[PDB]
Amino acid sequence: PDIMEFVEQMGGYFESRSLTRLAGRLLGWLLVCDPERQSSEELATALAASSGGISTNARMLIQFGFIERLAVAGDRRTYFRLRPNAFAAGERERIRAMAELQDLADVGLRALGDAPPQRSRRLREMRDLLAYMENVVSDALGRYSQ
Amino acid sequence: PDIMEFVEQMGGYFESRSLTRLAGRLLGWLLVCDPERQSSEELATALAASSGGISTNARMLIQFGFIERLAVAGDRRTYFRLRPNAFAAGERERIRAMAELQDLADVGLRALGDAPPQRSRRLREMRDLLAYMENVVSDALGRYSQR
Amino acid sequence: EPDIMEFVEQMGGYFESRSLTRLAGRLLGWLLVCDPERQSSEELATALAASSGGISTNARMLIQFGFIERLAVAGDRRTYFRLRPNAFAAGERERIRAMAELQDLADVGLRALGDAPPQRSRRLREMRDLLAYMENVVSDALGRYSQRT
Amino acid sequence: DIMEFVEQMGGYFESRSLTRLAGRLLGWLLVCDPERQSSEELATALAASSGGISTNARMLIQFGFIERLAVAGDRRTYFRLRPNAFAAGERERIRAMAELQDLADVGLRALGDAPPQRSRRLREMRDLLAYMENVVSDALGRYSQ
Ligand SMILES: CCCCCCCCCCCCCCCCCC(=O)OC(CO)CO
Ligand SMILES: CCCCCCCCCCCCCCCCCC(=O)OC(CO)CO
Repeated sequence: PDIMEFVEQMGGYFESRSLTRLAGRLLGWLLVCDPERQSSEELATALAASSGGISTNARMLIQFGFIERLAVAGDRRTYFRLRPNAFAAGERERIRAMAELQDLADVGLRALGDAPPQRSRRLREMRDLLAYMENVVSDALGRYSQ
Repeated sequence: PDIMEFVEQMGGYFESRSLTRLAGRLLGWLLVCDPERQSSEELATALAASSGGISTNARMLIQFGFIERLAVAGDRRTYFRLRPNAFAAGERERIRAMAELQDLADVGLRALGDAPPQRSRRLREMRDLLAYMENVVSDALGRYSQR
Repeated sequence: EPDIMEFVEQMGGYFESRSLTRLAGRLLGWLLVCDPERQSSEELATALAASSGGISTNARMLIQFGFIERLAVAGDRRTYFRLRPNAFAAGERERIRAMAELQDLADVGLRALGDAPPQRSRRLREMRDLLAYMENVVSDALGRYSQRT
Repeated sequence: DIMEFVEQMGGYFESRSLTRLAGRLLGWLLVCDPERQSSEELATALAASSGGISTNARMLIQFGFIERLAVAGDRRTYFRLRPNAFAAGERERIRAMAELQDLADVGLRALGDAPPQRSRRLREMRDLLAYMENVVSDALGRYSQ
């Protein structure tokens, strides 16, 4: 109903950014479903998706910091749940991603080591902005949790 | 050769994150190329890419805020170039993306309006964090641009 | 009392009067009042007496402006469009970007006039300064709006 | 490199679904010397047609950026960027928003019989436009001071 329209739009949000529709719909579903935890089979049914589709997109959302795998006592099935404060956890992963990109800027700067310094301006700006934003976000998340 | 390695690593960075390899390579190239502006054909031939591949991924990088389409005087070719302060521009786009997600959180909250408040906790957390971070990042970019 | 097609027509006129396409205005108007909110490409072409090409190109424009979104369903291979949540706020966010891009262009112009008398660059400086100020104003305002009004 | 900035302004316009010529014309009037330019001077500068200059100048006047003027002892039509042109452009945007908000009101009346949920989009539109009109008007007043 209105719920599946929300899930649909989460799919579009992802799709419009070159990410998978299914990952978006999965994130969406995990934001509104009841109970919060969902088995692999429940997700496949809910989303009209293959088990392979569920597995690969769940893996991606775990990588990005939004959801987690969990086990339920007495049950052998695989479960997933949106993490507590999931979008904060997402931002923590983005800090790590920014540091990774910083390291790549170094690679580029070394590669341009022989070239005029002006040519390296773009990479220096990238590295400097990333270093700045990592601190901004880390500090901000610290305060938020308080 | 060392430049090419950087470009490939940028491809890998994008690809590890469910984005296209070519978008990453294209961003990498626009970070290091000389001159900074590059024609569609220059990009395709530098990156071993089709025209369709260049067009699709250039458009994505424009969406993401990193590069711009460029018109060149007396020249009919399409050009692209890294935006000024490109990663700041990318962060501005992130603020906009966060605002879009916050709008969606509100849609979700309305959809759950008849359900117990507990069921909406996840969406409230999402909404609140996004609103907070949008403001934090906007303020920070303002302070930074004054450097 | 007005009806929906009078509104749609007037939205078309609003767009055309500003050198935008009439069909883009009518399409935006339709997506503001249609039920259901989501519409297929075919449904839009039918309702507006338009070609599939017209719907496609004008839908693309409204997406770029930030007002509408493309949707798709795995089982379905029709293209759907829908007005975005908080569409005009989203539109205003795109305007913030547009002003930033114009500010960057003003910088290009200022550099090109580097060897001219500074009086000649007054117009560009005014452009740059107004845009910087309005970007901040609008950004702050949309942040505050999201809280609610 | 002046023609480079001009060409780039043409691009900005064409990207937002306006004419390349209107963008080039605005660009030219931002950097030209003297600030005032005759119709023929504009056509020559931009390698443009007189009809193109006329049409696009009218649009830039409508948008608030430039003005048509007369020069004593001269028969020619002249144009010039307005003082604080982008503030003037913003003033015109406020007026455009008010017009658009009036249309939202038409839409709301047209849906008066329907369930109120169906009018949510139009209510959001109206609310945002009003809010922004107030914000921008306030901001422009403060800026001029
Ligand atoms: C090993 C580390 C793992 C970390 C977790 C994997 C990634 C988490 C999500 C990544 C999002 C993908 C962004 C793609 C564009 C890169 C832009 C960028 O990051 O910086 C710009 C952001 O706006 C600065 O301007
Ligand atoms: C008769 C009353 C006269 C008033 C003066 C008329 C002059 C109109 C100039 C301004 C409007 C330009 C056209 C835009 C129509 C869509 C709104 C917009 O541009 O797009 C969104 C894009 O993201 C921003 O919200």
